[PDB]
Amino acid sequence: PKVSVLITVTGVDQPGVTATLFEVLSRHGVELLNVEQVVIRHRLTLGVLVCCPADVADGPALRHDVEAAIRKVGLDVSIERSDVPIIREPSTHTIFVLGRPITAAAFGAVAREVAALGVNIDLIRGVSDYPVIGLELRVSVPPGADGALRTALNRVSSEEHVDVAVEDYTLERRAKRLIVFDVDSTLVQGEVIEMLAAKAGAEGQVAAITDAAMRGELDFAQSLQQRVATLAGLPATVIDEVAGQLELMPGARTTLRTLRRLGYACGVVSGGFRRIIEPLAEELMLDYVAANELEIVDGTLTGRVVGPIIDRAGKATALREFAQRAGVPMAQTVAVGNGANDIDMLAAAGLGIAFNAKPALREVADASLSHPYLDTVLFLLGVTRGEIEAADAID
Amino acid sequence: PKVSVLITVTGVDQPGVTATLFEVLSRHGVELLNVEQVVIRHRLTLGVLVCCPADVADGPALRHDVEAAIRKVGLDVSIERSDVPIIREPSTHTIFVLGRPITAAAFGAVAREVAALGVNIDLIRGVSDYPVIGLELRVSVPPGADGALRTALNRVSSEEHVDVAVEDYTLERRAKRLIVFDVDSTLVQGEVIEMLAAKAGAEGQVAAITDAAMRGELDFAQSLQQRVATLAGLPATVIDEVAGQLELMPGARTTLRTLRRLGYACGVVSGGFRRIIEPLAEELMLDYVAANELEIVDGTLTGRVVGPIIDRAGKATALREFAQRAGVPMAQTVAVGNGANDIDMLAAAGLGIAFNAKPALREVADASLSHPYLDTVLFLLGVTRGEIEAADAID
Ligand SMILES: [Mg+2]
Ligand SMILES: [Mg+2]
Repeated sequence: PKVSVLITVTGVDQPGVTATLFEVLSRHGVELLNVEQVVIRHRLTLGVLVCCPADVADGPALRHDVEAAIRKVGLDVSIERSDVPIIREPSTHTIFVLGRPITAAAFGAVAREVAALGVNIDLIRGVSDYPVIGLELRVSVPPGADGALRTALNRVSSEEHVDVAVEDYTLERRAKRLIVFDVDSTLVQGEVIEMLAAKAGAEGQVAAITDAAMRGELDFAQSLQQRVATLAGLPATVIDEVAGQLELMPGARTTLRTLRRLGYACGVVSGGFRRIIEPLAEELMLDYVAANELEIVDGTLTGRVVGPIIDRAGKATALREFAQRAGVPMAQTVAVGNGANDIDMLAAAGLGIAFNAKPALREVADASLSHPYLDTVLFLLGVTRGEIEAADAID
Repeated sequence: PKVSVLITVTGVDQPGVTATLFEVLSRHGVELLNVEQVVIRHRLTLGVLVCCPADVADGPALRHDVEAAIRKVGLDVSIERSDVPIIREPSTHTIFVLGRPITAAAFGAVAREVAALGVNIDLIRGVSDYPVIGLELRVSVPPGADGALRTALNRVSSEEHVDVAVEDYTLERRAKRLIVFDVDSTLVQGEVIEMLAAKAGAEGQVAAITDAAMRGELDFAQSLQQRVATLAGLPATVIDEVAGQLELMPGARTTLRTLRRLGYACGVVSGGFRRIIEPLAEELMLDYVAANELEIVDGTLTGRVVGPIIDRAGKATALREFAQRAGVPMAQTVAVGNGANDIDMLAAAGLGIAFNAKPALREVADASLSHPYLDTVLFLLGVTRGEIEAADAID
């Protein structure tokens, strides 16, 4: 076959259209170069790029056979000489838009910012209807423009009340294989240290300092010392008590379970306390835990921690350690956190996700999530709600 | 917003259409439930499912605003009350069709067999234009019909001279993370044992037995013994000589390199010889080697191997060992081989790929590849040629 022909079928979807076209094409010397077919809301598009004999293409028979067969059953067809890209290039990036709701104005603002920077939209699809509306756009970004893109979509995100994430869509960068979660107000509801403090009747003081520290207004280590000192004199039994009171973030189990299906190494990195966390890590079958450790004398807390202290730099160090042991390059790691002491860890990771985060963190994170559902992380990792439900139904 | 409306835009693709529609929708109380957009060969389809106030939907203004805006620039739009699936379900399987060429008759036969078994085609796209034409169909298979489907497509594949593979498209099953290759006539061109035999002037005898063994006509262990005996009296220097003569299969480096990008554990399992293979495994930075071992006395081959012998069952055992060490469940493993002694290994693996294989193997493999390009394996693993070239250009 010495000449290229492009055949494009559109119209209202009907069964048997696909088979019919290639059966027709088989009466002409047709060999296939590319086929693309989708149906959206009962609208068929079928594009077929072929090679056929010059003799066949320069004759009305191929045309008449195709036009007759397709028009008969009620669709439209176009036929033209090509001689035209065979296969489209991969998208460079993907954009996730999550919201509850996603207004038309929000999405319209995303599409406008995209167009402004010369970014072509290659595909749009929904990735979730629950617990949040989620939409994916795969895009092609002009080289060097993707900084400008992230800045623009960040402005759009704050103004229009949706989450917007722009991620690299290349082969390696999207083979993410390792994830770490902060514990307090990320994997687990609330702040453990405040739960401990309440037992000393110091919930007020400690909560104040915690929120100061999580906004980046206080050095993490000094804030840890001031807060843990509050616990001086509590019996160590308080540790088990609080451990048994802990509630997982909504969507946490689904998140971990789905990540296990995908072969992720999973771990936690916390400035909190190991005796409280390790019990839970075991229950969640995690692969790695880094945390601080309470000092205990004669079955009583002293109000100090045992060095060395996992601080902001310590969390990045822990992630790096974990990924080295697991044999996972940093570019294929994910970190999820909510607070300013997570800043270094999020920056070290391939993908840093700020989850219901203080401004300090959301300001430097690759992506931010604002809804109280930890499983929206999965959407950022290329999973759809449909795929989660299917896998869970298969059990 | 208390009522659902579906808006469907089709026609010749133009810039700014997407932004325009949602800007229009924003003048009505519209919140988004699902957006699907593709462009194929300059044909746009944009389907938008929304919720809006009952008051707005029961009035001509929304309609007129949308119809005017879209028809003006030269596309078509439909608007209708929904009240309709929000997000489509995931496909159950994916079908790969590879050929050189892929005739219209071949693909037509695939589409017909698919339709016959009540299988719906959800998507078609090209995955490669080189070294082979490759097409992907994502499908939804009626429960219990996928055995019948594989049988039908196997008949089609032999008759029409294309490779056809049907794979499960679920979340876990497609997070493949570990792969093993047979060496001889899979990763490496030709048969090492025949190269060794030629040094003894026994290439003829050994080749005969090798091809008998690879077709499953001979017990592998006895055939190994008869063939290695042929080497009795060769100096062990022959091992290095043959090791330096080895040529990788076309596409081997691309295959391994791409699998490394994706975070695969990679290994080889062979009935061949460790002193010949380990040198190469090191060069290819593989994670695991299992092989047999030549007996050497006083720097001379004795013509025997040192037990235990990696036989047909041994290869499955090796794969299982490798996956256990790597922490990879069998369902997420891949095995590639060409011969009958690979039968147990292919059956144990999540995905068993027969590569230019003897009938005995191709008969029980999940998928078969008939072209002399090892990188066509990558297509079966969900990678496109475009993505390989992009990653390689990024270096
Ligand atoms: Mg926290
Ligand atoms: Mg072999």
